Amino acid sequence: GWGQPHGGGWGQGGGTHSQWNKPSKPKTNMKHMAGAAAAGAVVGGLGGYVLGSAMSRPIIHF
Amino acid sequence: GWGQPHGGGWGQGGGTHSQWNKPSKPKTNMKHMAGAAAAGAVVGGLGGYVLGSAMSRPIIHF
Amino acid sequence: GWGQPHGGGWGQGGGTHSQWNKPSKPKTNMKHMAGAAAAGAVVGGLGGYVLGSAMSRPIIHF
Amino acid sequence: GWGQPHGGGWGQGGGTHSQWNKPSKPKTNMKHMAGAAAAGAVVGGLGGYVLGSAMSRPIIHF
Amino acid sequence: GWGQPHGGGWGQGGGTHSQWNKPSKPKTNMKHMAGAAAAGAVVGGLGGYVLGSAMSRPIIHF
Amino acid sequence: GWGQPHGGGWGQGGGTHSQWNKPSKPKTNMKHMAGAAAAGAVVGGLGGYVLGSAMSRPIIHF
Amino acid sequence: GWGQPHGGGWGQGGGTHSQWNKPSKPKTNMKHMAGAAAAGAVVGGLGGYVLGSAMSRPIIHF
Amino acid sequence: GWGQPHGGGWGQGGGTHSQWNKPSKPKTNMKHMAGAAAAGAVVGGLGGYVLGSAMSRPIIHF
Amino acid sequence: GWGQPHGGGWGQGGGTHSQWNKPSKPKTNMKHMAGAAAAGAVVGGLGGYVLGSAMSRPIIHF
Amino acid sequence: GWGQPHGGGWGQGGGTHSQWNKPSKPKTNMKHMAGAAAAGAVVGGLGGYVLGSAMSRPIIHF
Repeated sequence: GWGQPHGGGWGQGGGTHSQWNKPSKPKTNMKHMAGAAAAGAVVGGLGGYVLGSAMSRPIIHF
Repeated sequence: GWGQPHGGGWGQGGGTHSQWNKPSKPKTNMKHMAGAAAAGAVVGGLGGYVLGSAMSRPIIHF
Repeated sequence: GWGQPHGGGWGQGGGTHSQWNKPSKPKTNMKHMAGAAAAGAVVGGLGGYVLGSAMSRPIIHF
Repeated sequence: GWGQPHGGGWGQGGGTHSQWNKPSKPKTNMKHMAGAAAAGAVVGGLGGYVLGSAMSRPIIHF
Repeated sequence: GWGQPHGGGWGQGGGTHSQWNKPSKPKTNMKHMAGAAAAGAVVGGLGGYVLGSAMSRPIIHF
Repeated sequence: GWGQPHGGGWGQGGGTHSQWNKPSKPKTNMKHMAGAAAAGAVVGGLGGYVLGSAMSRPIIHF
Repeated sequence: GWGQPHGGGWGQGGGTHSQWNKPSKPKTNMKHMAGAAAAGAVVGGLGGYVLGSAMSRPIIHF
Repeated sequence: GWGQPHGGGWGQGGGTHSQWNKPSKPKTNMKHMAGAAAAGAVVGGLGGYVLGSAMSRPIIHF
Repeated sequence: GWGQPHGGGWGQGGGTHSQWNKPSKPKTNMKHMAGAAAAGAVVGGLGGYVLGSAMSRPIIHF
Repeated sequence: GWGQPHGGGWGQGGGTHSQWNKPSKPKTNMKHMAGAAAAGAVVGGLGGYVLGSAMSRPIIHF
């Protein structure tokens, strides 16, 4: 048996938090993958207080 | 048996939070994928207090 | 047996939260995918206090 | 057995929350997909206090 | 049996936190992958208070 | 017995609050007075978020 | 017994608060007074977030 | 017994707070006074986040 | 017994706080006074985060 | 018994705090006084983070 409980309220409760994000020409070319890929939290841009949870049992056959 | 309980209220309860996000020419070209891909939270733009959770058991056959 | 309960009210109850989001020419061209793809919360634009949860058991055959 | 109960009232009850979202020429063209894709919350524009939940058990055959 | 419970409230409750992120022309070309790849939290852009957790048992056959 | 248990946090919780005060030539005079005098909060200038409490049982014998 | 148990953390919690004060020639005269006088919080200037308390049992026997 | 247990941490928690004070020729006079006088917090200037407490049982015998 | 148990750590916790004070010719005269006088916190200048307390039981026998 | 147990570490915890003071010709006079006088914190200058306490039981026999 699996399981992943998460506890109570989070979040900013204090001072100052500033985030600037100015990339110029980011490129990400991907091709020809084969298998599965799990991930809890993927942040390719700008994130703050992002919680993610993933569960997977995939069966892939060729 | 699976399961992922999440607890009570999150969210800002404090000071200041500012987010600027100005990319110029981000490019992301992907092609020729094969298998499954789970994810809890995908944030490609701008996010704040983002909660995500995924559960999946896929079967893919060719 | 699966399950993913979520608890009570979240949301801003504090100070100041500002989000600017000005991409110039973001391009995302994807082609030739094959398999399933789960996701809890996908945010490609601007989000705040976004909760999402997905559940899937798909069977794909070729 | 499945099930994803959500609890009571959420929402802003505090200070200030401002969101500007001005992309210039975003392009997202996709083609040649094959299989299923679930998602709890998809926000491609501007969102705030968005709750989504999806359950799917599709069978796709070719 | 697996399992990964998490702690209670987290988040800024103190002083000042500033993050600038201005890459010039980051490129990431990946191709011809073979197998599974799990990850807890992938941050390719800008992140702050990002919590991720993934559990996966995939079976891939050729 | 007695007691005035003030409680709770208070203060500005968002919004705009402007206070102006330009009296020309205010005056006040009290020549002969005698006896007790107790006040909770007395404001002669601007004020603002002001809390005050007083508790007095004097004995005066002429 | 007696007692005024103030409590809680207070103060500005976000927003704008502007206070202006330009009295020209304010005056205040008191010539002959006699007896007790108790006050909780007295402000003749700006003030702002002000808290004050007082407890007094004088005995005077002119 | 007596006692005024002030408690809690207080102060500015984000936002803007501007205080101005430009009186030209304020005046004040008190010629003949006699008796007790107790105050919690007296502000003749700007003030700001000010806390004060006073406890007094004088016995005056003319 | 007596006692005023102040507690907690306090002070500025983020934000902007500007205080200005330009009185031109303030004055204050007191000629003849007699008797006790107790104060918690007296501010004749700027002030700022100011805390004060006072306990007194004088016995005066003109 | 007595006792005023101040506690906790305090001070500026992030943010901006500017204090200005340019009074032109302030004045103050006291000619004839007699009796007790107790104060917690008295400021005539800028002040700032100031804490003060006082305890006094004088006996004056004219």
